[PDB]
Amino acid sequence: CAGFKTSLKLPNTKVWFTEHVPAGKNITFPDNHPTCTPKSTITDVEICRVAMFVTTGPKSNLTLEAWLPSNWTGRFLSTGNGGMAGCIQYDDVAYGAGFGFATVGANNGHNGTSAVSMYKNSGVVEDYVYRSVHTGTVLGKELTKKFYGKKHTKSYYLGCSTGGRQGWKEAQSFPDDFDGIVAGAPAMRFNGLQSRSGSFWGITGPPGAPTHLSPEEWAMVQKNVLVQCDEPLDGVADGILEDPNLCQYRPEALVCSKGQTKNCLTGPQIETVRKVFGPLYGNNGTYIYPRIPPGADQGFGFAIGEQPFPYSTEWFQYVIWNDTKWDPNTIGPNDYQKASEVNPFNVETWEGDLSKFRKRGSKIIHWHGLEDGLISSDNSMEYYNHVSATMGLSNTELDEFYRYFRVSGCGHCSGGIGANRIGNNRANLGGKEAKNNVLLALVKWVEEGQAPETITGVRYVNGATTGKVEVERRHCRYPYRNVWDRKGNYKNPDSWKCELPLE
Ligand SMILES: *[C@@H]1O[C@H](CO)[C@@H](O[C@@H]2O[C@H](CO)[C@@H](O[C@@H]3O[C@H](CO[C@H]4O[C@H](CO[C@H]5O[C@H](CO)[C@@H](O)[C@H](O)[C@@H]5O[C@H]5O[C@H](CO)[C@@H](O)[C@H](O)[C@@H]5O)[C@@H](O)[C@H](O[C@H]5O[C@H](CO)[C@@H](O)[C@H](O)[C@@H]5O)[C@@H]4O)[C@@H](O)[C@H](O[C@H]4O[C@H](CO)[C@@H](O)[C@H](O)[C@@H]4O[C@H]4O[C@H](CO)[C@@H](O)[C@H](O)[C@@H]4O[C@H]4O[C@H](CO)[C@@H](O)[C@H](O)[C@@H]4O)[C@@H]3O)[C@H](O)[C@H]2NC(C)=O)[C@H](O)[C@H]1NC(C)=O
Ligand SMILES: *[C@@H]1O[C@H](CO)[C@@H](O[C@@H]2O[C@H](CO)[C@@H](O[C@@H]3O[C@H](CO[C@H]4O[C@H](CO[C@H]5O[C@H](CO)[C@@H](O)[C@H](O)[C@@H]5O[C@H]5O[C@H](CO)[C@@H](O)[C@H](O)[C@@H]5O)[C@@H](O)[C@H](O)[C@@H]4O)[C@@H](O)[C@H](O)[C@@H]3O)[C@H](O)[C@H]2NC(C)=O)[C@H](O)[C@H]1NC(C)=O
Ligand SMILES: *[C@@H]1O[C@H](CO)[C@@H](O)[C@H](O)[C@H]1NC(C)=O
Ligand SMILES: O=C(O)/C=C/c1ccc(O)cc1
Ligand SMILES: [Ca+2]
Repeated sequence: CAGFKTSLKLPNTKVWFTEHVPAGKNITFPDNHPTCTPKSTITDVEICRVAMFVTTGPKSNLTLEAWLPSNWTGRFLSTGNGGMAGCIQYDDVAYGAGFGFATVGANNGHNGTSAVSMYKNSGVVEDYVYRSVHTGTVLGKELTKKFYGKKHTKSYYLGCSTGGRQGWKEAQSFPDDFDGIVAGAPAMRFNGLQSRSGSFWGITGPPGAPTHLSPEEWAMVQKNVLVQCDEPLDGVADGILEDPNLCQYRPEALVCSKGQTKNCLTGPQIETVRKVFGPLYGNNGTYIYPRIPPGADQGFGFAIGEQPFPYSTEWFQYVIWNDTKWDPNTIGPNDYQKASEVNPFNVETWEGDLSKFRKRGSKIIHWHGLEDGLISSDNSMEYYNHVSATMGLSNTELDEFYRYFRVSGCGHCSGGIGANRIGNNRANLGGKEAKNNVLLALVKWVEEGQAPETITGVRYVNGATTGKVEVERRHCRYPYRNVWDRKGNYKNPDSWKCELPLE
């Protein structure tokens, strides 16, 4: 480990340091960009921490780390990124190491949560779109070989949001990198997601505009969504929409009457909720991106709040229009069209043809929280249906290599009020068996050939990190719907059945 510092020679790579770290230690990241998170993480197992610098071109480069466990299963795991960052997901790297995966993570080609480094620098864009995760996986596999004296057995990827788009970019365009992929809440159709996310500030206008809803007005809308769409459509008043596809919300239920001004929506605010819970279309009637589903309150206030959305604003300024003065206030169809046409390095990540991934025997667990208000879960079932149409494969054919799990009462990669903890990361960690942990479910599918039918999530007593299970639920693979039996305790998973009517 100490000596690896000098023996490890990787192409275009400077090894800064190596570091023995024992089980238990609060590893600290004093050189992490100020905007990056977290500032430390616990390793539950003993590792060699390898910190590299990798040159991807004349003015582009990664920071890559490998955390290599003393007790190695033979497995390699890549992690991925978040937002427009910029930041190694150290908690995911620790998560991986903790299960005996030799785990890598890179910073996606720049430091920090801003995409300003992308401006007039397509190599930094290229590392963001595909080249950081890919390159990290190649060198990851190389150095894993050189440290242990043999080749990894199976290659895995784990990522969420931006990291979920990165997982799909791998299945779509780098199919040999990974034998197994968990892709969470993926930021795929990425230009459409930036257009969708940017569009909300144009729809609402600023604070005090007639069209604008305060945070308290949005929470009033969400309460009225549960009145219309919760118990009436799934039979269980848990504040969780088990299948938002059945919910078409009517904001006119809240219309202000003669001289009512409080606890109600005006005409312009009703138009705003209809647009936010509606699809985005553009020039010549071209479809851009689905609605935010009703009930999806988790992370809702990031793009739909009191100021313009940073991720979309920087994309349009730095990457699409190359104009630091582009104004998020006047976003419109010409923007959505230009982003689709520029589409750097095919960051759209909307390829339907998974031939090569399927054929080599690779498996992908796709999943999305139904309570996610930052990345619409509707975009994920549109991708599944796109794959089915493009490849000419029914859901039962796709079941062989690609399953997509709709997790009710789960937010953006974690949180939410349901049985959300499916084991995609530490924050969303539940149990540690294949049936209730998506990373072990991926290992079991790749290694044993036992595909997940359902993925189990749990909520602990009082929404705590651990303890007695209060709610457990077997989340359904699309296009199955979770159906309550109308008799059993709704908190008992045995009270529910994943259903797909064929007659
Ligand atoms: C700010 O600075 C920036 C940095 O310099 C600068 O960015 C550069 O901007 C230019 C544009 O100005 C970029 O060039 C374009 O790149 C696009 C992306 O190409 C990547 O991805 C596509 C895959 O994406 C499409 O397909 C997938 C499905 O597979 C979908 O999921 C996607 O949504 C997407 O589809 C939309 O667009 C398609 C067209 O490609 C449509 O057909 C489709 O229906 C969807 O609407 C890959 O295919 C690309 O791979 C190819 O190229 C790489 C090399 O780059 C190869 O290695 C690889 O082998 C492939 O050959 C790539 O990965 C391209 O889509 C885009 O292509 C069009 O324009 C060029 C001409 O310049 C044509 O040759 C090409 O045929 C495409 O033409 C169609 O669309 C245009 C409008 O975009 C029409 O004008 C034209 O008529 C044509 O349309 C008609 O025919 C179509 C079928 O042929 C039909 O489908 C249509 O309906 C229509 O009839 C173009 O190359 C460049 O990448 C940027 N560079 C960087 C580094 O970012 C930026 O401009 C600056 N900003 C400014 C100045 O404001
Ligand atoms: C994006 O963000 C990432 C991080 O997230 C940035 O990566 C960080 O990048 C910087 C480069 O800008 C890296 O810093 C380099 O690290 C090298 C290793 O540093 C370590 O060792 C240093 C030297 O240590 C010895 O010598 C000092 C005094 O010089 C003694 O005090 C000390 O006790 C050590 O003594 C030992 O060795 C000497 C011989 O050298 C013997 O004489 C002794 O007997 C004894 O054996 C030390 O200064 C430091 O604390 C570290 O331990 C270093 O060589 C080089 O100078 C430089 O500082 C970070 O490693 C890197 N971090 C990570 C995790 O990647 C990235 O740059 C940023 N990117 C962009 C583009 O902005
Ligand atoms: C890494 O790329 C960034 C962005 O262009 C640049 O500022 C930096 O100088 C590059 N690093 C090296 C050592 O070439
Ligand atoms: O990774 C995340 O948590 C979010 C990603 C994201 C990227 C662009 C958007 O417009 C919205 C969300
Ligand atoms: Ca319900």
